[PDB]
Amino acid sequence: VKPNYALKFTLAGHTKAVSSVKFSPNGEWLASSSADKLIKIWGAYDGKFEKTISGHKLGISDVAWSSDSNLLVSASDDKTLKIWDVSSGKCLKTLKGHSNYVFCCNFNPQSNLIVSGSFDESVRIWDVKTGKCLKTLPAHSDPVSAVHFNRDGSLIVSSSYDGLCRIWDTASGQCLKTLIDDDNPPVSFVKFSPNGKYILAATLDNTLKLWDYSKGKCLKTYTGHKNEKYCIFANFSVTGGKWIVSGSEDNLVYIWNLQTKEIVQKLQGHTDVVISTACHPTENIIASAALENDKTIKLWKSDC
Amino acid sequence: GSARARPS
Repeated sequence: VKPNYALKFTLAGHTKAVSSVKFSPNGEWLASSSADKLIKIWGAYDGKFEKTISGHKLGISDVAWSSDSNLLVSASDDKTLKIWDVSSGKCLKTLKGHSNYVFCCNFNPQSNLIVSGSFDESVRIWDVKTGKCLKTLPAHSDPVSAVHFNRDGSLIVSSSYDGLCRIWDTASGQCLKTLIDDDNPPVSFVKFSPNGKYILAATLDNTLKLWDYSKGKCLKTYTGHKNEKYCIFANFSVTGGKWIVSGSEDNLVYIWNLQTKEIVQKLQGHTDVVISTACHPTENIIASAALENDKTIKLWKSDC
Repeated sequence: GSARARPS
């Protein structure tokens, strides 16, 4: 079986590169962040623009939703994160403390914590209610490209240009595991699998790898796309067939069969690096978004 | 701009 993703909507309106797109956990919305300093919210099923959220002083590199779909957190070149009330558009808190661009961010499932990574080579864990920085982890020796909580929030995975993926204990802040491979190419993206047993890691040698992080074994590799320069989001697609989904520097979305590692589809239509993809929580829908020469988000749908 | 939209 192969999916048959077809283009349904192109969402225009950002005036600079789009940096990240994420579906709300309840499925109703897509949020996008951009180098144009804005977050935009779009209807996930009709592509209709809903609203613009503003207040960062420089461009945004990431955005993430709380579990109840009511809050967003954004990570900006202005060295802060902001927590937003989606319904009002209001900035509830500004998280200050990183000393360089904030690159990546995520809520835990409970959504009482935010995790961030930054060009300042640290990982920070913040209290959502108060905005206080609870812990600063001296996590890496180079910019931190991704941070993600596992399904019960007890672990954080982090990746960095220093070539390392690390697993952290949320409560204690200690490093539980360091993953290294080959000649330590920069690690540009990492995230846990939905069941929390694996991590998917991108490296800037045109390669994605699925790891059993506790056993420290590489179970799968996904290749054939182009990824040498940018921190491109990748995804597990689980609503239909079990796929790996990633953007690419050759302007395509790649979809692989997770078990066989074969490419099952390439989605054409963007005109710049596809920096970000996201998979809808219940329907076979992909969101994709691209950099400066494109500036659009595309919504794709498959029968499987 | 934003760091993620710039190449390394």
